[PDB]
Amino acid sequence: GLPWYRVHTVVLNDPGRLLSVHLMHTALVSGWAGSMALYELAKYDPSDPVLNPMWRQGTFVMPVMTRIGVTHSWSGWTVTGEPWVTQPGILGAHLNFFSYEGVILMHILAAGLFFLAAVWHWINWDLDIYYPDGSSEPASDWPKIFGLHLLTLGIVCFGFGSLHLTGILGPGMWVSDPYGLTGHVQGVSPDWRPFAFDPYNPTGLVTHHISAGIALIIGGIFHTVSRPSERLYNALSMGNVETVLSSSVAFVAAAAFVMVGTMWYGSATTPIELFGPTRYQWDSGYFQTEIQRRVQSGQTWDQIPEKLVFYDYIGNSPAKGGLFRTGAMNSGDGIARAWEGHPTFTDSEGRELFVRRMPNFFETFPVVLTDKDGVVRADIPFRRAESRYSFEQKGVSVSFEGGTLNGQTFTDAPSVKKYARKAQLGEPFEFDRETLGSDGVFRTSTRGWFAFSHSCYALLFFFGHWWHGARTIFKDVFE
Amino acid sequence: SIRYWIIHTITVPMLFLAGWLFVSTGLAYDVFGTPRPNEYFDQARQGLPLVTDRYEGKQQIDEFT
Amino acid sequence: TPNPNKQPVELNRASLFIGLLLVLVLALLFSSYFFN
Amino acid sequence: VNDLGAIATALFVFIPCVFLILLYAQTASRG
Amino acid sequence: TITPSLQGFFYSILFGAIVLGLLGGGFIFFSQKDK
Amino acid sequence: IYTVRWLAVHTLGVPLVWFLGAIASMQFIN
Amino acid sequence: TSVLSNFENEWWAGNVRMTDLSGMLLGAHLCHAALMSVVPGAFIVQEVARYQPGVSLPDQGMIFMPHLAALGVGVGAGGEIVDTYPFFVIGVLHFFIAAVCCAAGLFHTFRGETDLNDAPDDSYAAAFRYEWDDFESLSTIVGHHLVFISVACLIFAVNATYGTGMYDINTDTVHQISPNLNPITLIGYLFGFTPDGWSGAGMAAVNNMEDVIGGHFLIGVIDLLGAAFHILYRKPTPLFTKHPVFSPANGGWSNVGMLNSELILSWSVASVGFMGISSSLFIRYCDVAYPPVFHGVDRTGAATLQLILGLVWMLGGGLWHGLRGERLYAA
Amino acid sequence: PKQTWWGDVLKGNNNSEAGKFVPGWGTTPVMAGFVVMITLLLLIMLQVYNHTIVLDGVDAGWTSLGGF
Amino acid sequence: RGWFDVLDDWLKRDRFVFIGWSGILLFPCAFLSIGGWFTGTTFVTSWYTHGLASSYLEGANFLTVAVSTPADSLGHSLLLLWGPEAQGDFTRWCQLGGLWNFTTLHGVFGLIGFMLRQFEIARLVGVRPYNAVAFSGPIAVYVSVFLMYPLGQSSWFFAPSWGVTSIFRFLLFAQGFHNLTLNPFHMMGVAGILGGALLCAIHGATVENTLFEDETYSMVTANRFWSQIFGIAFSNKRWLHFFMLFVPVTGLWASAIGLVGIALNMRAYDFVSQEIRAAEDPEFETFYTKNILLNEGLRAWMAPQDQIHENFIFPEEVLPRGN
Ligand code: CL7
Ligand SMILES: CCCCCCCCCCCCCCCC(=O)OC[C@H](COP(=O)(O)OC[C@@H](O)CO)OC(=O)CCCCCCCCCCCCCCC
Ligand SMILES: CC1=C(/C=C/C(C)=C/C=C/C(C)=C/C=C/C=C(C)/C=C/C=C(C)/C=C/C2=C[C@H](C)[C@H](O)CC2(C)C)C(C)(C)C[C@@H](O)C1
Ligand SMILES: CC1=CCCC(C)(C)[C@H]1/C=C/C(C)=C/C=C/C(C)=C/C=C/C=C(C)/C=C/C=C(C)/C=C/C1=C(C)CCCC1(C)C
Ligand SMILES: CC1=CCCC(C)(C)[C@H]1/C=C/C(C)=C/C=C/C(C)=C/C=C/C=C(C)/C=C/C=C(C)/C=C\C1=C(C)CCCC1(C)C
Repeated sequence: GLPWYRVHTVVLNDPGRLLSVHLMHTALVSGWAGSMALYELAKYDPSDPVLNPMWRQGTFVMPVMTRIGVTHSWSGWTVTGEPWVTQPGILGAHLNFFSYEGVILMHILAAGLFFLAAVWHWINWDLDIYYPDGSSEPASDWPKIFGLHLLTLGIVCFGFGSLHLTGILGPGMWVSDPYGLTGHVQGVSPDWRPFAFDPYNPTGLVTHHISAGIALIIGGIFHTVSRPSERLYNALSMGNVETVLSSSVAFVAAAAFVMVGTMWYGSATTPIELFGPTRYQWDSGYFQTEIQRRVQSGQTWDQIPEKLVFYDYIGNSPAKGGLFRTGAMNSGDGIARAWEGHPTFTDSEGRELFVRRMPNFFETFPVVLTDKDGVVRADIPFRRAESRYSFEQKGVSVSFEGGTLNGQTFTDAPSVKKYARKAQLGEPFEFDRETLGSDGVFRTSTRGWFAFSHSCYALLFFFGHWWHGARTIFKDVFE
Repeated sequence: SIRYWIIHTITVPMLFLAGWLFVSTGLAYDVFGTPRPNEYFDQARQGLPLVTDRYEGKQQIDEFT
Repeated sequence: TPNPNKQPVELNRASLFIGLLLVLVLALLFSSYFFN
Repeated sequence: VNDLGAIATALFVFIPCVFLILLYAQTASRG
Repeated sequence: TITPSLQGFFYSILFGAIVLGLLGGGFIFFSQKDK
Repeated sequence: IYTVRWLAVHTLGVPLVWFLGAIASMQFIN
Repeated sequence: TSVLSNFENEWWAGNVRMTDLSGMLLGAHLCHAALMSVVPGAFIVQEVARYQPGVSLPDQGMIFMPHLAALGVGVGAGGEIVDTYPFFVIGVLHFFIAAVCCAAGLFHTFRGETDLNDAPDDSYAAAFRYEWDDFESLSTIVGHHLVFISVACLIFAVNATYGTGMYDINTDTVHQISPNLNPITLIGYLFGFTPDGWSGAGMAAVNNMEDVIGGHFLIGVIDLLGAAFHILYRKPTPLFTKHPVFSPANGGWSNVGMLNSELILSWSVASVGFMGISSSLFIRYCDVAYPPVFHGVDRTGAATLQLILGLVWMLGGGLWHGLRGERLYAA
Repeated sequence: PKQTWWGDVLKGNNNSEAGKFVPGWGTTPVMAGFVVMITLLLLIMLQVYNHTIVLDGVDAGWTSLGGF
Repeated sequence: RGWFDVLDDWLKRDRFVFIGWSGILLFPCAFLSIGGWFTGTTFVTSWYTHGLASSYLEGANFLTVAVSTPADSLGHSLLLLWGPEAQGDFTRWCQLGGLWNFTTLHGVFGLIGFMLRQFEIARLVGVRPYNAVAFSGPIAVYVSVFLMYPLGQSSWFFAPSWGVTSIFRFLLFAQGFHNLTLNPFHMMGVAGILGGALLCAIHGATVENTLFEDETYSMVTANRFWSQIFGIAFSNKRWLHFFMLFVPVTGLWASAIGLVGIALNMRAYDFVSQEIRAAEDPEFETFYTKNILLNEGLRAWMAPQDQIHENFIFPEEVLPRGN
């Protein structure tokens, strides 16, 4: 019999059963989509959209749903911070139906339907269509089938770009401010000026899916008509489906790599309101720069919008997690409840010094309060050591602007040390671990999980591409 | 055999000397920006010339130069 | 109408032992992290 | 430790094992 | 409007075209020579 | 006489010899 | 079909099938002109639709309005667009021209006779018989087309001088500018001999409308004379015949002066690419003809676009078709 | 070999021209150009994403979200 | 016979070496990568990016020359010779570290060309291209270490600088900051490599010691010997050699997945229960905890000088010690 790693070749020569297993795989994928979304809904906390967004909560598919329109729930709550109003009133206002549960229901229904179709095609494996006019051997023409599929996908891409994304006949897409404060699902208008190639401006996406959509339609039509060339036909062995497998696997690996690049570096497709902040916004001091400029712009400290300060916590970085630290981030440092306010430190002489923030790399950092001029003023010496620049020997008070500890001044050395460590961890915050038994060690957001999993997938699928290209080119030998 | 010996004798030492003089005449330091042994620091310029900006790196080195 | 393309699946004893060794060794290696 | 750690380890041990044993048994029954 | 970086990219296309052309020309010309 | 092998041999040897001379020169630098 | 390279009858090359079919070729050119004339009118109407009065043209991203405003259309003193209707009129008239051209192209592709060599023996249409070998036939074509281009250039100049003039950059408004007709001064620009000294960009360092309008008068007169020359003579001369050409048709220079369809196409394509490069220089430097009140100051992008097009036509198309024609001179 | 209705509809697309190719190179030259074209396009995008190329007025960063 | 067939036959013609189509990608790229490394070690210094003397002109040794990585401020800029950084100035291109990018990118394309070359050669001879599939492992390692890792980090500055002592610095840096030795995928990689060496050694010895007194060796004697000495033995030759192929490649792929994981700081840095239990009482001490302490020390003592761009200033008081 066949070796355990070749069992599925029994559908290589059978177009009907090959289609059947593809349909079964599609049924599985749609069923997983539905079930995963259902689970995420069943473990969600809509109360807090600010200090407990979906990315803090270990959601995986909810941000992908929310990216292109789905925001509310039949139970009422929206993710944008307002109970959903049934603004729908008419046909073309299915928006009240396509909430999270509507999408789940449709996906489960598709799973069932595809499973039934797969069973049917498995049983009726010998339909006449698979066979040519006068030869018992089933034989399909892959180039024209590719043309048909490409034309279908081009139509759907053009429709997605022009109707759904523009908001003409669809919800539009998620857009936001440069600091993840206001998040709308609004339509976008396409522009062919060069700034549509900016990856962070959403106007490109529409402009892409329109133009590229048309490009596929033409590309479909050509392949639906044009025949291959003897040269290419013999070189690539277009009569053998294995070549299609090889090329598709390579394409999918490339797609995975590009997606990982966008997810890790951020783009208009991945907004920080949904997937959380990147690891470079912490490195470049993006939010700290913005806040410091805003306060410096005359606004008082308590008037700083709490999302903008939550983004400045280092526990939000996707580069502070672990491979086997499982679960949502709130299983880690715990769930946030309140921002203690911006702290400032002073020494005996009254000089204003600052704590150096821990970079992404270090799992632990040495707490060092330094003069703004670059001279170290005080510190916390190693676990038990005798010092000359120390916390107590020099004495340090801390005063908090805004937040829960407003106007307060802790000069108790343990308190100053605790808040020094908090300050080197970004912004001090009120974290609860009693609810979840959180472990205090961080975890990565949704963005990190995406990047890791699909970088691994792309790396493996490249080897798959090489193996299947080898078995295509060397077909006469591999038998 | 014999013929190529003339060419290689005429040429190879010339190339060797070409490299030799390229180093000895100090041309390499200019070509590659490699500091002269006295150029690492001035008599007190013991600070390190590290680039801090991506966009204007060459000009910043020109300042460090 | 029967499908010609049906073929059985074979796995001899030696292959079973190799597979079980692979599985058990991987489980032993990764359990210390799964328990975290 | 993780309450699911033991479950994950058990399922990892078991599923490939039962798969392999099933393949070997339905091989050996056949001549 | 053209920026220095874009002009550099255009010069890159020029140089890359030249390199590829010289390589391909050498290969095809030498192949044609000793037919 | 410009065989591909001639090209290869020269493309290797020329810079090789130049760099050997340069390194020798560096060895006599104080 | 009058070619045997390797792939004459391939659908993606199918235009070569009209190499000798005079009627179909005429129809194809007319339809193409219909495209070329549809675009300007359509985009002018689209531009005028979104035009805003307060903001200036360079900040609105209009790529056809500036060229119209440069001619005093709908602008007043100070170089601000006052009325937008004449732009709309220009767009509509281009629509009319495009419709007429498309009607002609449809006629000649389907109703008209495919090959004018099959015309009914002096039926007003045998007078239009041409052959890609006989020189005399194509000479009258070149002459008449020169007539049309010359009349266009003269009309432009006459409008500028007498009727409603153009938007003169220095005088700051639309004026009937008095032309400069110092022929040595004008033809000096062709070698860079501008009055302020030699300049790198020939013909592009003009600093006054008078120079350009005088140059247009000169060009119109020259082209009219050349039109008379070609219409009235039609005979090969020792300039075309017996001139040196280097080609592998006969390895090394030869004085044959060969003639062929691909060769004529190649010379035309090279000419177009050259005009593209010249216009590139013009829009890069000459801001008399491109008042930055309209086209903006920074104009490197448009000049680069022109440069790329000129290189594609002059080098790519010109070389490809010239080589094919020289190889086809092995008949 | 059931002669279904849908099979009648789709058999022409399935295998009417199965195994047919035009001799020689055919459209392969034209394909070449297309590939090169996209090889520029993608390349440009990469550099634009990489900040190697800086298009005028196109700040490839989070600041470009201004306007939403 | 068009120009293309002439070119193809010319490429496939027998010479001292085989060029093939792959050669057009392999030979220029490989040669440029090697030349870039040699130039970077011989003449270009890293005095401006890392503040080091990593060239022969500086007076370095063969074990201390290195084509050091670009500066940290450049992020992941491709550092083209004509880019916004170099702007066509060769000297600034060298000082900024562009030779690292030159060498690494041309190395990537050389490796791709080599894999294609093995595909082509196996196609000509007419045998299964298991060699290309075997070589797929080294490409995975290379792409994971020199491209994916610095791309997941802040800059190219964190990539392995082409050298010997620079690579040693990379190993120690990885242990200090990612605790790589505790990563299970690196453990599978180590097992794969050591098992590959073991297989090579014992296979060679067995074939030498079961030689017939004239394939060419007593498979029966070898099988019985290993069965009665070790317990298990290969009774199939094809399985034996496919296993020899399979083990080291699998080790390399597992290590590749481990390296891509740590590129995102998705590292197995600690065991939570051990950290908790150590927090509860200070007497509890195990080897893992002391490894953690060593990591703290290496981080603290290496960061001020390794990542010089960050201007880290840690006094003597904050530096961990065994008091
Ligand atoms: C791992 C590298 C790789 C990739 C990614 C890959 N293949 Mg193969 N591959 C095939 C399809 C295929 C598809 C449709 C596909 C992309 O969608 C891929 N492949 C991709 C079949 C045509 C053919 C036989 C298939 C075949 O026989 O499959 C039998 C496999 C069985 C019983 C279980 C294997 C155990 C896995 C641990 C499953 C774990 C669950 C799963 C991971 C959940 C995640 C889903 C998703 C995210 C991955 C084939 C082969 C084969 C191999 C080998 C070595 C591979 N591959 C390798 C790859 C055959 O010998 C063999 C071959 O051709 O020898 C003749
Ligand atoms: C979605 C649900 C998924 C559920 C899980 C599915 C699991 C599928 C099965 C996975 C395991 C398969 C094992 C097959 C095991 C098996 O039968 O192997 C032997 C088999 C023999 O191939 P043949 O073609 O000669 O014969 C095939 C038949 O014997 C069996 O089909 O070869 C391979 O499988 C090649 C790969 C070997 C891989 C193992 C090599 C290393 C072994 C030692 C490693 C561990 C010790 C390390 C010590 C440090
Ligand atoms: C025939 C021949 C060949 C070809 C030779 C070539 C390339 C010949 C080139 C012929 C050219 C380029 C002729 C073009 C001449 C251009 C002229 C005469 C332009 C005149 C423009 C004038 C007078 C306009 C001037 C103004 C007018 C304008 C409106 C602006 O206000 C500026 C201002 C005022 C300067 C070969 C290659 C086949 C072989 C050769 O040996 C001989
Ligand atoms: C071998 C060994 C072991 C036993 C003892 C023994 C002493 C014999 C020892 C040998 C030691 C010795 C002396 C080895 C000498 C080695 C050397 C330096 C070999 C070097 C050859 C130099 C080469 C290729 C350089 C090629 C340079 C190239 C392309 C330049 C590429 C370029 C770059 C880098 C920048 C852009 C411009 C350009 C031109 C594209
Ligand atoms: C049948 C019927 C007909 C008429 C309509 C009707 C709706 C009634 C219909 C019913 C439909 C229903 C209820 C369909 C349900 C479908 C479902 C739940 C399908 C299953 C989805 C689950 C999937 C894929 C499994 C994923 C598991 C994987 C990857 C294996 C291992 C995993 C991987 C490799 C990643 C890490 C995690 C883990 C677990 C190690």
